[PDB]
Amino acid sequence: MKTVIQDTADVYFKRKSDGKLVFTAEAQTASFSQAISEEKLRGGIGNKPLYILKSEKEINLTVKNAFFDLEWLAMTQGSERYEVEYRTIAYNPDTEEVYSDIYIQFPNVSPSGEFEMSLENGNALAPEIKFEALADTDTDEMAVVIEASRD
Amino acid sequence: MKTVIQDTADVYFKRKSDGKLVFTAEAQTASFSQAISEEKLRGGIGNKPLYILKSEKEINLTVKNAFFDLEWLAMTQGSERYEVEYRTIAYNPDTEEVYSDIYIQFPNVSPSGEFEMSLENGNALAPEIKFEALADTDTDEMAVVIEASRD
Amino acid sequence: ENKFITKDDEVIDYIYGKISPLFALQYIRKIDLKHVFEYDYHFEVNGTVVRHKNKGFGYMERFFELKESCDERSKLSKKQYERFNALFNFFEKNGVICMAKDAGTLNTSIEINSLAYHGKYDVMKKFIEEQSVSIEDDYKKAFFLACLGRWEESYDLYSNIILNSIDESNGCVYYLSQINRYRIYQSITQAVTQFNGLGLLTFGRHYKPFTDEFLARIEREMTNFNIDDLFNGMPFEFQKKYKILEFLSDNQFLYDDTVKLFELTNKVRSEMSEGSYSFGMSSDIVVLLRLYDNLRFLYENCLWSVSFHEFHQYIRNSMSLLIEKAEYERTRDIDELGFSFFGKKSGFFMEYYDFVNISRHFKIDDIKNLERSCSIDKIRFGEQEKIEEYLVGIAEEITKQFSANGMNVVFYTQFISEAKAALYFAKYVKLSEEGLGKIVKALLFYFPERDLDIGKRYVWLERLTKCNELPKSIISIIDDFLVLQAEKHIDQNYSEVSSNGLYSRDYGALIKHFEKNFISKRLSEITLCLTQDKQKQIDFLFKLLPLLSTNAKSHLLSFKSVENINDLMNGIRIGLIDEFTPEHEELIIEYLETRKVNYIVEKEKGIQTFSSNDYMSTFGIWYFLEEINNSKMEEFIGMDDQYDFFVDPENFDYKKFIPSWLKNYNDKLLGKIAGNKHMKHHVIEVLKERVKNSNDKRYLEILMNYFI
Amino acid sequence: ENKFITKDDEVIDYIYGKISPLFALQYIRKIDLKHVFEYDYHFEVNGTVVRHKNKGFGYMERFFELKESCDERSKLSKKQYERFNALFNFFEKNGVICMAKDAGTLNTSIEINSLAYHGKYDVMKKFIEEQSVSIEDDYKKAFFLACLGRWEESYDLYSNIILNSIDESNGCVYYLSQINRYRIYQSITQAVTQFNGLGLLTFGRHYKPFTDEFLARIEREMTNFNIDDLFNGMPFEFQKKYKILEFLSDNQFLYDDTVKLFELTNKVRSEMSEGSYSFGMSSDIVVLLRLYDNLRFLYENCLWSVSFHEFHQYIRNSMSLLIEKAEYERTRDIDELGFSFFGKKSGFFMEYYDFVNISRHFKIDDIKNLERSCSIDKIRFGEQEKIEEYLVGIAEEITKQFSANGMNVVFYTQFISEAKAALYFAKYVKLSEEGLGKIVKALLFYFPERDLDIGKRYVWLERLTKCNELPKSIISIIDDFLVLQAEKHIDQNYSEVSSNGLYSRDYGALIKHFEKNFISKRLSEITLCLTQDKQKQIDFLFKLLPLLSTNAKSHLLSFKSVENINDLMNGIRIGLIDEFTPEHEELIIEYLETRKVNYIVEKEKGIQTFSSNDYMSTFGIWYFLEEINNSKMEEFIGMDDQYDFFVDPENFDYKKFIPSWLKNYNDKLLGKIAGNKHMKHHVIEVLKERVKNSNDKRYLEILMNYFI
Repeated sequence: MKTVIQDTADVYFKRKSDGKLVFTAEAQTASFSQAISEEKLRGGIGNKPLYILKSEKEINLTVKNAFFDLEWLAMTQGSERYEVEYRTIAYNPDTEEVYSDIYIQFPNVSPSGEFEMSLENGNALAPEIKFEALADTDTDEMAVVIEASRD
Repeated sequence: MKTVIQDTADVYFKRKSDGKLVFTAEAQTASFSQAISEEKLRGGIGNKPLYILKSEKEINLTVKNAFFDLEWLAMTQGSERYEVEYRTIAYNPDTEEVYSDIYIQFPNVSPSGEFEMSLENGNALAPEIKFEALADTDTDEMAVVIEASRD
Repeated sequence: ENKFITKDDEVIDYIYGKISPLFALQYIRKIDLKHVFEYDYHFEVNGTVVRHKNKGFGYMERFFELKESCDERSKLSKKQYERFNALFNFFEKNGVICMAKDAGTLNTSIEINSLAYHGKYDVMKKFIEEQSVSIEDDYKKAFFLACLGRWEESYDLYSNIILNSIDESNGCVYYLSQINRYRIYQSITQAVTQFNGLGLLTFGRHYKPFTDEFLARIEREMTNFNIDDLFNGMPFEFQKKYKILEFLSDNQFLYDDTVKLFELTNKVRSEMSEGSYSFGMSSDIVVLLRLYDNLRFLYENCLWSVSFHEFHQYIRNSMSLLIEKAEYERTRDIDELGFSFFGKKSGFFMEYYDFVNISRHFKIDDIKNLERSCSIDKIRFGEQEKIEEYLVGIAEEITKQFSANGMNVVFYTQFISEAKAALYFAKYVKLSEEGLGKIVKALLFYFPERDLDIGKRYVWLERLTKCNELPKSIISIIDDFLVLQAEKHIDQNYSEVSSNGLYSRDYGALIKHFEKNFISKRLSEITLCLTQDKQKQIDFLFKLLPLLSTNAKSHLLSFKSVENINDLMNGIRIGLIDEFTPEHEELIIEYLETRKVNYIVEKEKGIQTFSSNDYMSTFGIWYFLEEINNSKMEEFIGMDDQYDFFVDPENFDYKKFIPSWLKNYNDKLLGKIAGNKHMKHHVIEVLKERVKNSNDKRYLEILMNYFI
Repeated sequence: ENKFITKDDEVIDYIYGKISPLFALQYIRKIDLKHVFEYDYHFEVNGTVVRHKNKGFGYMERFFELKESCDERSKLSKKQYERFNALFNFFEKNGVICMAKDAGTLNTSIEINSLAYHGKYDVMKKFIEEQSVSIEDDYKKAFFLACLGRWEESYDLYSNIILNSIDESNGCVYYLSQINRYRIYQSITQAVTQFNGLGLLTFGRHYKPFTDEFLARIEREMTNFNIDDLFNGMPFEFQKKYKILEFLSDNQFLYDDTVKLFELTNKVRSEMSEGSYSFGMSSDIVVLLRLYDNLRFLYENCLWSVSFHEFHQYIRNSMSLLIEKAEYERTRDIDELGFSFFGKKSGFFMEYYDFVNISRHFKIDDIKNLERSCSIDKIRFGEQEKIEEYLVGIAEEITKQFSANGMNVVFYTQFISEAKAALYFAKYVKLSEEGLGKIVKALLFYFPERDLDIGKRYVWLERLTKCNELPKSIISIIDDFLVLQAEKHIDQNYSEVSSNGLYSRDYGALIKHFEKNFISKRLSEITLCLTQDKQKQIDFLFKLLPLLSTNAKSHLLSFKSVENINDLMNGIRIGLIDEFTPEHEELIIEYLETRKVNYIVEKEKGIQTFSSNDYMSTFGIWYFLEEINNSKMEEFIGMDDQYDFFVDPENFDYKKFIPSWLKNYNDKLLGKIAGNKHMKHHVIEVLKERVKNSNDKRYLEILMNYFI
């Protein structure tokens, strides 16, 4: 009651082309990073055009609790690029009441981890796992977000 | 033989009112750290100020030794200032030959030792002792340099 | 051994079997609970637990289930019901709450109950005088004897308890009795050398706090003491119960706790350079919790490592990262959801305990590094009433020690490092009237002159008025220090040594800067009685010409004289000289010819020097501000780097420019050069380079406000 | 004992007895010698020695005097003369030069000779294929197998040595092999667990490198073994001579040295905020000398502890500090003394020995961390000839593994990180024309798609074109690459991927960004036979338009993707459209209308969007600069902030402004914005605020060069 405060999150990871759900739920570190940039890649053009708005852009995500699954892990035991739903709750600061929940949806996912902890002293499981937001050429990609609190 | 190269110097304290010498063969850490700033002062009245030169300024020093002087440390064991002189040499980069001696002097010193350097393991002496550029209101003081390399 | 755990009643017995021996401690650290359970579980710093190496019944899961089942708690006999209550109240004090799978929102408490922590020196002096009752009370006093500095009878008491410990058959005290004998011995050995080597130069004398015979005893007792084997000599029964307490023997107890700050600071330092977002507990709260998991162990149980420099290292870097993380979290950008993630912040509210944390274990230099990076003024201060009681407490203690003839140096060894940083961080708080009264009376008079020269006392006393006013009561206190200074200015060899060069005049100037029409009364009285024969007091008096009666000033008219460069500057320091007569200019040129005669002589001698308070810097400043239009001054071009930049913008070399001048210059002076056409462009470039390449924020501020 | 030394030659007989048993070991950390001599002398990393606990004869001080004195060496007997030469051969190999009192200008040699460090993977297969002629060669062979990723064949040979190492008087091999064997098993524990959980989906399949029977056996032998007691179980004789390895049994040793880097790291950063200098051995060179020592001792003794994450942490943070120290050394302010003491800056030169370090131990996210805080372009990279051999060592090693059918997947986790990171770090080294033709070929064709999406590959090939131009050989590899990705792009579901959204569109841009007249004979052959009904093939090479022949262009302008809005912007991105017609503008209005209706549905559902293909920001920019004269744009004010920042600047709410957008903006847009009245008086304020608050330099480039 003195000084601390914590909150909660949740991570859902899913596989395209099937109702399978092969992953965890509860991001301990839950680190998410998004950034934009540019360079001199277009350092020279024929002029009289307009733009391309490259911006590079990138989406880096992470989760760490493990316990992926047993049924679907066994089913895969014997390359849709996967998709993500992120659910978070938001409360009104004036009243501190639970009224809004957040949906986060990245249609394309990419599993790419540094496949060697090799830690000199054994850990308590928790294999942190990082995430790169994949994307095709067609349309949208990245995310669409939904919001609760329709009170 | 491949890459590193190091150097050394000489440290020389002195208590005024008499030829009191105390010295270290080396100044290893030698954390010499000037500073110059200004934050706020003056009332901003009288139309023409006609001046404004307060330079505050602050100085420090450091030295390493285990050689406090054999004789009068114990003589007093059983406040006339502590002026110190830093002397070293400089070489021409083109020839790399020792051709110049660098002298450093301070007119009136005051050791400001935080008398709580107790630690949790037996250290190899290394009594880091700190001085400060102390000055009266007469004139000059602070710092002065002497240079060889007449050739 | 744990493969026969199946019964509900036996589960309570099992947790009773292993956790009960630790009740003799006021508290045991949270994460270390894995040692007691043979790595069966993993105890997170938040307190909740995740299965680690359990191959059978989760006996910890059942106890948490029993927590929420009021009916099942009634299914235990009065004994086993009492067995749970002892375990339960043990689980609320220790910060463990519930199962991780069921962990919702956890609001852990923080409380350091040690009286030594709270700067309550005076009540503690009465506690020792009370009669001892129990064996543990003796150990508690064996600590309090040390915190005050009485390292002599602390050791003698420690030798007393170890003889008395075994008779009651108490194990925890005996182990922690011996450690505080070796560490305090270490506190004894390094002080005696410290007194002899530098202490002789420090205090001007070879003061002795320790009797010669006593030193001979302690060395004999602890000469062949190797602290590694100590936990290996205690019997098997002890070695089975308190296997958690083993780390405190060797020095690994601060090595296991500083690495997990260094790997953690790497992530926090990494995360501030990516624009990343983290959910739930950020990387920073782990540091804050671990600091407060640590502050309890070494103070509730009365360990003596609170003064060693290795622990001063640990609080130094834990808060430093957190204050960093409070700076960066105050300023960065988002697209849309960045605030939608954790749409609030603690703001690093710095609470009353956080002020004890930095006031104690920092040095005057270390705070200054933090001040440059993290803008502490922008961080909010909490509990502005408890924080007074520590400041008034410290000021109260200063008056007791030094107004009375008694100062016991071992007390002065620790007490002064904390006392300094206590009153440096007193600026940022909105103080009360009585605190601003007592503290200022404390800092001016009894606080030692050595550790705080007459110069820097300006830097602290003036520093407190930034966020605090200057009431009449505080005006009375400050004017009194002048009266004492007036009874002091009859010495024959005093010079008012300082590393700042602002003297007893400037404190009075601080009064007038707030209360301009505050004509001094007593300083006038000292002036009138004085005569010309004894005139050392002139130098202070004319320097404090700002405050005087009209006749007292008229006394200074016929009295006093002006014939040199300090009379000019000190007279100009108050603005009395509104213009320079041709006679005054002749005095100026007379100075210059001597320096030029000096300049050629040393150059012929191949010698280069830097004058400290060289007014030649100012002599150039006068010409540039239309102060003096004398054409003869051009004969002294080329000797001083600062001087040449002013006189001849046409024929001056910009390679020798130093970027530090454009810091040290007045609002009006920078404008005139900013208005000059010759050097604006060349001033701009060397200024432009340094803001781009470097991180001195003051260069950034100067360039936009004036030159743009 | 030592006080009872007596005569001159009794010293060498004593030194021999302590340092010779270490001759079985190869290279001994200069600081680790304090253990073997009972802490008698303290060992400085700079190569000097100073008495700590000695009170008898100086058995070390006479030894160095004999080293200097020549006539004294002849006075010894032939054996003692040999014994001195035996000891003299050791110290010069260790770098312990002389005593501190006679310390001169020391230049210690740093020479790491392990073949693994040089990464000559070819030779390790050559040496191993041989019959052993010593127990030593067997163990030196047992470490080469673990470096190659062979974690199974190593175990059997690791088990061979333990049985053969008992029937002789040498505990060196027995103690070192068992450390490795347990370290191969602990690696066997993680990879097997790491493969099972995330390895099924990481590689696209489940790969079981380790056989079931081997997995059962390891879980049988090691299940009742605790490493902490390994040193205690050895004979009393081994506990006496080899006290220089007891820290190595446990992982306290990297903790005790990783914690030590914290104090220096604190000192180095502490030395930065004050602008301090350093005479003698600076605090930063202490890290430089300490860093190689922990390196060679493990690389030259083949201690398997070298390839662990905890090890990577200590060398990741060490070099970040020096590169920072160099970065600060370059930007020092210079006030009045630096030139005389340090003129003609002797910068920290990035030798070959500094390149294997960064290439091996940093991950790809970590090097990007160094970029935003270290201008690593300025640092000189010397010894550029030897950089080529290890680089071609990489670009040749990658070709072997992924061309052949067999991939040693255990090796794939420890190494693909290395090969990944190295070719990133080639953009600060001048590569020869021939050597580059091997780098570019490995990077494009056979480097797997998994760890480098086709979008990310350009970013890698584009960095090698900074420090080196485009020789006509290089285009020959990009030439076949496009003709490889296009022809594979004939299956109807063989889509591409990206992590930049690049695809093959911008590969041609790099070509024409250096070339002008590439006609790409193969591309003409492809299109010359493309009949019809290949939509995916059509759209793919349509945006390669700058690199087709004249007849291919006209023939493909026929039956081309019509004007569809994706094709419209891409057709512009190839230069097909130079001006917007009303037909072109008419299509835009659909998208503005199409986006609006979905927005109304979105608002009812409370759904927002952040799409990769957001052209909304683009449409407003075209409208600001008069490209689209259609006046219906104002109807679409209020959906996206970047839209209504440009379309209606006069009525724009600049509070909403997000200052990140300015980074994507180009100078041509940053100039016109600087001219517009309705967008000048607020953008200036936000820019000043962020530069004062954060170190984003790109803001300062924007603020100074354009907005001022």
